[PDB]
Amino acid sequence: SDKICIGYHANNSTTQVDTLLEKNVTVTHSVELLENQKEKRFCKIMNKAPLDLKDCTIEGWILGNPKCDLLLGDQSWSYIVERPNAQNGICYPGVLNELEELKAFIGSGERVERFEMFPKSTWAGVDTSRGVTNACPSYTIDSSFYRNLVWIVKTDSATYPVIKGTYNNTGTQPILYFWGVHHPLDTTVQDNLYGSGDKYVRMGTESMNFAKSPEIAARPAVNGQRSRIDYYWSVLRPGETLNVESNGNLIAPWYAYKFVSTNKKGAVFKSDLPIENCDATCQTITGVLRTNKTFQNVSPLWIGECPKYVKSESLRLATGLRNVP
Amino acid sequence: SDKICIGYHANNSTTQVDTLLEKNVTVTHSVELLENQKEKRFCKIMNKAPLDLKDCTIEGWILGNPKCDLLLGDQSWSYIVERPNAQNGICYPGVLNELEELKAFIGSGERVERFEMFPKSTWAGVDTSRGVTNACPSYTIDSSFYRNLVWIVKTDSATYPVIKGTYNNTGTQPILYFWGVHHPLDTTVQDNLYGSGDKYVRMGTESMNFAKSPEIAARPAVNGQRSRIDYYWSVLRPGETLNVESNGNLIAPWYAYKFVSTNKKGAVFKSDLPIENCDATCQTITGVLRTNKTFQNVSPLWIGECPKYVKSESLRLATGLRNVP
Amino acid sequence: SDKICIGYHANNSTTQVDTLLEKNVTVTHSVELLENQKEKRFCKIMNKAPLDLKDCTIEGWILGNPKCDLLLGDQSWSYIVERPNAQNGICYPGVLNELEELKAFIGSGERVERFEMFPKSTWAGVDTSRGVTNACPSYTIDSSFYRNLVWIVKTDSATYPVIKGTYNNTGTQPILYFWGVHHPLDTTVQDNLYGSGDKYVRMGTESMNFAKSPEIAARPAVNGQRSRIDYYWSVLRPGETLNVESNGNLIAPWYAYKFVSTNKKGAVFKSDLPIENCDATCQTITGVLRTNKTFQNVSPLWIGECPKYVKSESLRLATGLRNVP
Amino acid sequence: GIFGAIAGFIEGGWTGMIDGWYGYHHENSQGSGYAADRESTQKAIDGITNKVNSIINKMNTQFEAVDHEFSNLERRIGNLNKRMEDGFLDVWTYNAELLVLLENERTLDLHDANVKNLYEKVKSQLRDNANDLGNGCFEFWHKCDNECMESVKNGTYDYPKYQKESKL
Amino acid sequence: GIFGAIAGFIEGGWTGMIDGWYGYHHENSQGSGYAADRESTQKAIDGITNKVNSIINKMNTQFEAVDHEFSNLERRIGNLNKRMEDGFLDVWTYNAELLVLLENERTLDLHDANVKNLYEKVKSQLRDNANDLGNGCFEFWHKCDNECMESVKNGTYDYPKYQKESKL
Amino acid sequence: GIFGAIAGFIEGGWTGMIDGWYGYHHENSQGSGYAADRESTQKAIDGITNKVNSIINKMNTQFEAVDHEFSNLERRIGNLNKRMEDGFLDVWTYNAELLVLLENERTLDLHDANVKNLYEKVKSQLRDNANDLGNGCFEFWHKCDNECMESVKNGTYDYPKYQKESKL
Ligand SMILES: *C1O[C@H](CO)[C@@H](O)[C@H](O)[C@H]1NC(C)=O
Ligand SMILES: *[C@@H]1O[C@H](CO)[C@@H](O)[C@H](O)[C@H]1NC(C)=O
Ligand SMILES: *[C@@H]1O[C@H](CO)[C@@H](O)[C@H](O)[C@H]1NC(C)=O
Ligand SMILES: *[C@@H]1O[C@H](CO)[C@@H](O)[C@H](O)[C@H]1NC(C)=O
Ligand SMILES: *[C@@H]1O[C@H](CO)[C@@H](O)[C@H](O)[C@H]1NC(C)=O
Ligand SMILES: *[C@@H]1O[C@H](CO)[C@@H](O)[C@H](O)[C@H]1NC(C)=O
Ligand SMILES: *[C@@H]1O[C@H](CO)[C@@H](O)[C@H](O)[C@H]1NC(C)=O
Ligand SMILES: *[C@H]1O[C@H](CO)[C@@H](O)[C@H](O)[C@H]1NC(C)=O
Ligand SMILES: *[C@H]1O[C@H](CO)[C@@H](O)[C@H](O)[C@H]1NC(C)=O
Repeated sequence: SDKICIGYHANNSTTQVDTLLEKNVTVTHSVELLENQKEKRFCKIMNKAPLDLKDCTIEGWILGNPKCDLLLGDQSWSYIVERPNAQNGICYPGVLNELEELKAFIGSGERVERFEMFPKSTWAGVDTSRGVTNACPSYTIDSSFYRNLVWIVKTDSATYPVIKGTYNNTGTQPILYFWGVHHPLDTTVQDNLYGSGDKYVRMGTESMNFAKSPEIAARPAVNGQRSRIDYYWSVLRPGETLNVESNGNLIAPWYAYKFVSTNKKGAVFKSDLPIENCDATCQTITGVLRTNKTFQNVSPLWIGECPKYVKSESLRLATGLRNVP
Repeated sequence: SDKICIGYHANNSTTQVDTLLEKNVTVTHSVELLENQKEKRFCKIMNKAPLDLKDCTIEGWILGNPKCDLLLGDQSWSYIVERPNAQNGICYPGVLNELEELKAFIGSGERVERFEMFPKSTWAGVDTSRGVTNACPSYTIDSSFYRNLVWIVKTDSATYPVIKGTYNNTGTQPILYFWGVHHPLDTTVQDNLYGSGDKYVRMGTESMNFAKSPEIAARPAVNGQRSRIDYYWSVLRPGETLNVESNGNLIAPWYAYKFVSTNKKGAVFKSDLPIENCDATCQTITGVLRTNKTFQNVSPLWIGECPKYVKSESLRLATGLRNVP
Repeated sequence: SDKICIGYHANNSTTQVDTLLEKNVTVTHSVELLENQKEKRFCKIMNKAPLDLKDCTIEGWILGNPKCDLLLGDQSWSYIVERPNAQNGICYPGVLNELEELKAFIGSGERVERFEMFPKSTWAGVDTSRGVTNACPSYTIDSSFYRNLVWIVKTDSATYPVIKGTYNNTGTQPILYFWGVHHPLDTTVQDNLYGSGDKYVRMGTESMNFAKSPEIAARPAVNGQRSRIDYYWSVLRPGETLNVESNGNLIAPWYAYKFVSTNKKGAVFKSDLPIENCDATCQTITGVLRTNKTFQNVSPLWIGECPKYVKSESLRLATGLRNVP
Repeated sequence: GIFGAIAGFIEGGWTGMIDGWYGYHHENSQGSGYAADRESTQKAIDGITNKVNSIINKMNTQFEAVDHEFSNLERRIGNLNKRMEDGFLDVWTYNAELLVLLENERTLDLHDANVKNLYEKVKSQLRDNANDLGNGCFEFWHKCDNECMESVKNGTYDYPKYQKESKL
Repeated sequence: GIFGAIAGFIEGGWTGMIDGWYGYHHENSQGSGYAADRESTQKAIDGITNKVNSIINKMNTQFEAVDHEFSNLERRIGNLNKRMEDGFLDVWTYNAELLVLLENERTLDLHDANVKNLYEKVKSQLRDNANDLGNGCFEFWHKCDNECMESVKNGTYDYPKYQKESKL
Repeated sequence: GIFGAIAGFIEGGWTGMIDGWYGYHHENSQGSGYAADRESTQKAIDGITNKVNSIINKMNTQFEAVDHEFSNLERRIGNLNKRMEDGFLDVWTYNAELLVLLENERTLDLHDANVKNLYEKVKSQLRDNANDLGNGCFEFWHKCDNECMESVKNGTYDYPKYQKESKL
């Protein structure tokens, strides 16, 4: 007898999906929506390389720790990579005030131009040429200091007079800059470095004012030092002017950075992964994703255009039908 | 031959919906769930009118900038409207401490009663009648000062003695009040205004204490002034008392506000839209919505009872069938 | 005539569910996913009992308010219960700095060992044996002081010299400790207690510095006192050393706590509910849940393994079919 | 269309049937016209209405953005607030948009099903006393007056009464 | 009910059938009774069980609110925390409530489909050897002993063997 | 499988039919083979494609976790950030996982429905000129050449033309 039948496709597929009613249903066609593979490295993004801080922390880099000279100068970066065991940060003991906001501000940038903001001649009648310490060696000298600051002391034969500096930001870019206040371990050291009298550091802008005095005390030794420096940072906006005024204890700004804020998202990755010469469009903290997929279970932290992060092992969508061969 | 058929409704609808399987399906009936229309104005809410700050910022209003006198006194509001180009805020340069928390506190309120907290006679043996400056003009006088503060200076023939004031909040309402500390540009101005000696401003309550001294320095000129004031605010709770004590540099509280905190969510809208005489139940930053719909794509910022905000252009739900005429 | 029919199960169920198309559909079988029952008590968790602060607040407990002696010493807890009307906290008026972060730090712990960090003999040439006040009674004596602090004053016959103390944390556990700075109401009281001269309290660690001076002023009376203490806390990490240095106004650390941080979530429950002798795996702020269900509408605040919190009255899932008997 | 009827082995709808969503077109010697099946129409109206109202009811909450300010030393909390607000916005946009796409698909299937079930109830009454034709229409092998038509619609047809005439 | 069988052209269920969800009522000369179709019943049990367990499994996480305090200078972060917590709460409440409504709808359809498919499997075997009746029952035009009943249920009926008692 | 066809009163699929998802196996005196129904295959491809793209499109946003640090005095906002990030992660994980389970269930039903609807289209043309058999196959009671086969597939069969031979 002549015959006609109605039916449906089957094939050699062993690929399975799950449904609300049933697990492990083999289907003829399907599409995986989740990426789970990564190249365990750091690559360029928008073909701009990341900045590798190597053996420096963000603090050491930006303050100019003498052991961070290979980073010294202008930098452009698609993101920043900080190594978890980096040893060179703050060499002369103390606190960098509002550190977390500093880290966030820098991570929102893409470029810095280093420049001399207050030349040493700014400060009249004081010594700008010692201000060097064994807490803060270079690779070439045992006793040195941050390259972006000047530790001013009195000359041998005179008092520390009132000193003044000013800087007018006539450019179109905000300026990231630093200063400090030295806090000696005792009165003897205070008097050796700055002479007697009530000392003050005052800084001022159209929109910020700062005032501090030394706080003398012997604290536990760190890198040989029982004294401290309180470090500070601020942002001199375009069109603003900064006035500095002190009669003692000033760790003065010297070099600062013209700072360009990205209109992307910026990132600081804390990771030991290697940087290589490769391009990428999607870079997570744990590696690059090369994928057109819409989900990924590699990492929630990334820059570039990445798939959405989820905890799933697999997100496989059936397109064809139940495979019954 | 006699015939009976089964079929379904069709009509003249050209309205479409999307489904998972198909886009642009014309259907016989449907309902739109999203509102995309607004009246571009500000209206009353719970029958209370909004407060229009006009040419003043919140700072100018609440400190009593002399150019903000049309706002002076008692106010009741359902929400506050601050104009983006408002020019009158802090006239004598300096920082209003914890400004963002102040803005948030005021936005949670619905009424203020202005009242004299410390009459000028509170402060013995000083001059309460200059304390006027060209940084801070009226519309009619070129040299004036905030209407809720008193800039106290020493009398010509005497030192500035210790002055004291006290205010006991015997009411049922918290009191919002302000003070300042003047920071002269140099020692000469300090000595002209307050005379010699270590000066202090101390303020105290059952639950807060404040202590500050002047920080003398020449900062960049703003409205003609290289000196600064640090402005402060606090809230004197019912049953609390405030003690003021100073021997110099006090910008004293004068008038303050009995403050009533609202029953629901408050708002401060930064907008150029006009206020009109109309009632509403849903007021967004960009206009009133008069709607029964459940979603809206007009704005995420509102007060009153509004539909949920989403980014969609349309959320049209099919009720009828595919239209096949 | 012989007959065969197709049909379906019915039964005596009166249990209903809702669907998108229809409310109140009686179905043959169903399962309720939401728990709405709780035992209104506090129980042990991971077989560790909670710590009941009874008539003390966290402040009173951890500073050692003399009326909180029944809590004095070592404590282990699965969570903390603070009673809403607890009366014994800070007895001598003033502010405990960073109070909220202190509360959060303590809530992340499970055990404390109280120990003597600075014996009174640490402080040479001063009186460590008054420093007692009527603001701060014991149950036994009308005039006393916090059990973890020492209010040092000068001896009658001498000036208050520089005093120094040091403590090296050689253990494996962080140490939670407290200090204060006394702020007298006037110069007379300053001079009676500490003698003349510029006084300071300095504290220092490898990673923190503190410096403060007294701020003299008469503030409104609280527990009889117009003076204040500023109370402070910090955490001495393993391997860190603390140096204390003062010539006046120090409320010195005396006893402190070796602190063990939980690696679960910790909790501080503010509640009047009774603690009983029962175990539990899921303890909410308003009671224990004993349940295998996946949702609950009892409370969003809990410790242990609890179902997800939702606002629903019921979440009943149909398993069987429409019941038509 | 999933049940196979709407657009369709029943290709095309009826603008002439204005009194409901599903029903019947008849033609006989006494005339012709459209009549809605009111029981299955109303039941579908109630279902769809309930669906619309349940969606509305369950979407009856709002996340509320705030316009608090943040200083230049509060970049981290300011950004946390921004990400959180955009977070909930993207969640609710997704939930609304997808729900609509999914419900629209299912609502069309439901209408398709209801048409199909009408078709099958008629088919089951008429048997070989009418020829199917496979487009939703049934040509009677006998003569079907108006209360014979009304008979089919009300679910009381009486196959035997016309079985003879239909054989011939 | 969407497939049209449960409540229903099969108006009414059977309290007498206690051993499963779907099945058969037979009556013949040798007696009568209710017998569940075990294969389709068990298959549905597995499906529904798996559904229930998948929902439970996918809802097996919790958002955790915290009891932290905020000072009077932290009104903004306190309110941020409040809005965030209420935010997730409203998201999870919606997800749970809507999932239940949607799954309930579909679960009832599933049961409806399974009944319908039993009906159609029988209809396809019996043809004109039985009269439908359109309420789920089939009156045989011949005599159907117990082995003949079992035959219908297990999907082996032998139309020709009775085709011609059914003639008459 | 819900519509009852796939695995199945049509027990088993065809590896031999390689040119589409649904269709026909014929056998006659002039040979035998498989041919896909292109129109229903394509329509399903467009549907499934559109579904896949809509899901991708609606999931085309990302919540972005941030690298920011918090000091030892910022335990509360640090923890707020952690709970918020994990919050959205758990919401999106749930949405993705459940959507896939639900769409996979419905996609298999869709395919089942399309097979069923082919079957019913053929059944409606052939009548008693072919014997069903109830497994998707139709044994013709007459002789069906290749253009008779093409005829069935393209929806043009001519019942009367073979009513003859089907007689015997
Ligand atoms: C399906 O089950 C198999 C065991 O039969 C298991 O190994 C596999 O991981 C499951 N598939 C998926 C997608 O989870
Ligand atoms: C499955 O089928 C395709 C073509 O139909 C073939 O090319 C492929 O190699 C097959 N896969 C396996 C594992 O044999
Ligand atoms: C900074 O420079 C510009 C022009 O060079 C000038 O208008 C402005 O007054 C300057 N400001 C100060 C404080 O010197
Ligand atoms: C569409 O139909 C309505 C009645 O159903 C009628 O009132 C209206 O005029 C029609 N629209 C057009 C454009 O003719
Ligand atoms: C209903 O039947 C169950 C058995 O399924 C029986 O245990 C129960 O007692 C009965 N309840 C009522 C109210 O009839
Ligand atoms: C703390 O103790 C260790 C030995 O346990 C010692 O090596 C170290 O020097 C001590 N720190 C100070 C500041 O003395
Ligand atoms: C404030 O006044 C109330 C009532 O008049 C009184 O009991 C309280 O002592 C007052 N407090 C102070 C510090 O004056
Ligand atoms: C559907 O497509 C039309 C063009 O046919 C387009 O203009 C319209 O915006 C789309 N409608 C919706 C609701 O997305
Ligand atoms: C269904 O309606 C009943 C009235 O019979 C009512 O008591 C109840 O609120 C509803 N069911 C549920 C589960 O809420």
